[PDB]
Amino acid sequence: MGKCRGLRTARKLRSHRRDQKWHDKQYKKAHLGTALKANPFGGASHAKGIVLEKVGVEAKQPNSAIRKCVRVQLIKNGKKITAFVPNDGCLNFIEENDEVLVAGFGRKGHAVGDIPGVRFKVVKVANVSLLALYKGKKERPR
Amino acid sequence: VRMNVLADALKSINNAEKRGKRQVLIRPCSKVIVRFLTVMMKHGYIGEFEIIDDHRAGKIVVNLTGRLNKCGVISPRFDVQLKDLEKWQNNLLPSRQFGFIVLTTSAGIMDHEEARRKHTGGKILGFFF
Amino acid sequence: GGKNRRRGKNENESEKRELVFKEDGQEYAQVIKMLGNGRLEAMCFDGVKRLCHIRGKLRKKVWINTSDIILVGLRDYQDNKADVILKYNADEARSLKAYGELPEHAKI
Amino acid sequence: MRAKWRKKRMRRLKRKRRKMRQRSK
Amino acid sequence: TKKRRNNGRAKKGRGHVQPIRCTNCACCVPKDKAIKKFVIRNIVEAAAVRDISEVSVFDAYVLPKLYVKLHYCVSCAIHSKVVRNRSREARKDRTPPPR
Amino acid sequence: VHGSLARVGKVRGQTLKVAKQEKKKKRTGRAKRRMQYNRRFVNVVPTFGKKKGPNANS
RNA sequence: ACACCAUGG
RNA sequence: CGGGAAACCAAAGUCUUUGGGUUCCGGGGGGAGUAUGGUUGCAAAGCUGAAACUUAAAGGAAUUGACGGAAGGGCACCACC
RNA sequence: CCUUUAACGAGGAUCCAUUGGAGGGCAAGUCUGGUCGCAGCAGCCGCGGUAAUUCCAGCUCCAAUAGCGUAUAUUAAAGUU
Ligand SMILES: [Mg+2]
Ligand SMILES: [Mg+2]
Ligand SMILES: [Mg+2]
Ligand SMILES: [Mg+2]
Ligand SMILES: [Mg+2]
Ligand SMILES: [Mg+2]
Ligand SMILES: [Mg+2]
Ligand SMILES: [Mg+2]
Ligand SMILES: [Mg+2]
Ligand SMILES: [Mg+2]
Ligand SMILES: [Mg+2]
Ligand SMILES: [Mg+2]
Ligand SMILES: [Mg+2]
Ligand SMILES: [Mg+2]
Ligand SMILES: [Mg+2]
Ligand SMILES: [Mg+2]
Ligand SMILES: [Mg+2]
Ligand SMILES: [Mg+2]
Ligand SMILES: [Mg+2]
Ligand SMILES: [Mg+2]
Ligand SMILES: [Mg+2]
Ligand SMILES: [Mg+2]
Ligand SMILES: [Mg+2]
Ligand SMILES: [Mg+2]
Ligand SMILES: [Mg+2]
Ligand SMILES: [Mg+2]
Ligand SMILES: [Mg+2]
Ligand SMILES: [Mg+2]
Ligand SMILES: [Mg+2]
Repeated sequence: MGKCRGLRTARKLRSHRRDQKWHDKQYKKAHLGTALKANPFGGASHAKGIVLEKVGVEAKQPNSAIRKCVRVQLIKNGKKITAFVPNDGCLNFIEENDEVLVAGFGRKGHAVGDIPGVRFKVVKVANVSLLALYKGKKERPR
Repeated sequence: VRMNVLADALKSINNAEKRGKRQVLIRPCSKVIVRFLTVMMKHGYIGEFEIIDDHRAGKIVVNLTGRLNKCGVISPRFDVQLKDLEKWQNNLLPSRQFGFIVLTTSAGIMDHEEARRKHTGGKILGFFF
Repeated sequence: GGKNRRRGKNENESEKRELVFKEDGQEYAQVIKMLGNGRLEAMCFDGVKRLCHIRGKLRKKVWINTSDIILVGLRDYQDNKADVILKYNADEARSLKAYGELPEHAKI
Repeated sequence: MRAKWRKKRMRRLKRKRRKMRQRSK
Repeated sequence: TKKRRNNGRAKKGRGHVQPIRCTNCACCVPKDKAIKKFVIRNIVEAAAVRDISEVSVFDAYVLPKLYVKLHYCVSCAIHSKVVRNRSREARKDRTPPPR
Repeated sequence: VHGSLARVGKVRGQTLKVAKQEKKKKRTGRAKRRMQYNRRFVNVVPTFGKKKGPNANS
């Protein structure tokens, strides 16, 4: 309903755009610093940790299954996260007190699918990938 | 208030063309309005025009053909320097075969096609097509 | 309880019933008390209470009220959790009591 | 009206918590 | 959404109008929102006029009227069937119903 | 259901094994592209109305 | 010139 | 006239044929006008004002049904009198 | 190392091409066995409760190809700054 068009208003336009960028969600999330602090990864793509004990997250109402997550503690921070072990019978490959490398789930901050409270997945069990053990291309070292 | 006289002269010409009127009256008159109308008439978008002279700024009566499609103003008079001109006439104009951009250069009020022919930039006023 | 619900599989009741016993990693239990969200508190007929979850197959098709005999399948990794697999009626509960299946601490 | 009653209950809780925090401090 | 151009009230170029009490409800309704009705009825009756025009000790006695100005709730007037609903296109007819 | 219905690897642990029946070596590089060109631009038998998806089992 | 009228595998 | 998702609007029009001047202000739904710091007030409270976390929709206008302890006109001893 | 060169060095069964997928978005099967709201899949909508086009496999087919998939930062899409 009105914006200054005049020839010496570069300061007003620039300052208003700079002031209003702070209402864009992703801009503020990326430039504030609270998300980089609250992120259980230190702003990294992957992270190694130790398995505390396996758990049985039950899926949300329109589906029914028991999703079989694990509870990991991260090396560099000491934070406790919950990670997902995706495949048919891949929870047998993960004992307790063995270090696993986990990665993100694919939405950059959010729960994917019917699983509540889970945001990461497990990609390596002990220096060997969960996709070589799932096809028999490798095996656990003991 | 009437900050800009040319803006409302051109908007009152353009509001009447959409309506089929044979004539308009526009007021106040100004030096830049008469030059812009002469440029718009040399090409054939409007007919003759008459200046009514009170002892004040005056009024103009324009004979409208049916050829004018749109005329308008660029609100701050930006500086245009013979290299911005192509990027200007790719936003304002509807094609490359017709329609003119009007700018004031140190050699008078003219169109872009004459500005490049005389190697001069200046300030943009408006356009008509 | 009566309703306009003539729709749905109409009538799943009969005077005949056949027993089902325990298996590998599968125990009996007694409902201790009712919770929300379809959950439940139970008590395995020997040890732990082992809070249970009513599985997707039983939801609103076979109801479970407090203080009844049930057959639950234990989880290997977790211990305190289990899933309600089957319900035992009064006659079948007493039958199990006769066959000596359940340690006779809970009665019908 | 859940809106103004929500408002009043939140105002009450906030008054209580502020008065407690000030008293014990 | 916006059901009436005039918001269901006669106010234009004013901030405030004085409230008034709904005549059976005792409600509190703005003077130019309330539903008004001016009744002018015979004091005696329409049927029992003969029993009185005959007993009167005056030969030509005209019976007085009884003027009352009634103000109504919106709900209270809808409930006594002083007004009713109308079609979306018929709500725009503002003429008094034919006698 | 028989015992710990929430067991892991249940369905993959009771699937009948089938050996792969494979033999013939598949062509590679330019030779595959040459075959795919033939199989749809010059090896053709046309009809109106009908549907002809390359894997149609119907 | 207006008694009561809650809930839903 | 023209505009708009439409309800509607001579302005909510002169807008992809986009530029008359200028102030305020919004950026999916919640957490929340909350916590915290500042300021004002005798008090109640006003002004300024986040985040972690959570979620696939919340919402607007209009259409066709069904329902109404809504109104009008009719009807049936599987309704009443 | 390349380049130049001798002498050996191919019948396709090995001198054996992979990585992802086949409901939609989005190129490609309502083919056959197994499981039966479980195991699992699924970026999103959604698949599985005894006749599964989506799970586990076999066969067939689609895409790019000595490369292809995944997690994260960022740009265009965003006229959602
Ligand atoms: Mg705000
Ligand atoms: Mg948010
Ligand atoms: Mg309404
Ligand atoms: Mg007011
Ligand atoms: Mg009722
Ligand atoms: Mg109740
Ligand atoms: Mg209730
Ligand atoms: Mg219901
Ligand atoms: Mg206006
Ligand atoms: Mg204007
Ligand atoms: Mg928001
Ligand atoms: Mg505010
Ligand atoms: Mg404060
Ligand atoms: Mg959903
Ligand atoms: Mg509505
Ligand atoms: Mg409707
Ligand atoms: Mg009626
Ligand atoms: Mg009759
Ligand atoms: Mg009777
Ligand atoms: Mg080198
Ligand atoms: Mg393959
Ligand atoms: Mg697959
Ligand atoms: Mg398959
Ligand atoms: Mg697809
Ligand atoms: Mg397709
Ligand atoms: Mg089958
Ligand atoms: Mg099948
Ligand atoms: Mg961007
Ligand atoms: Mg955004």
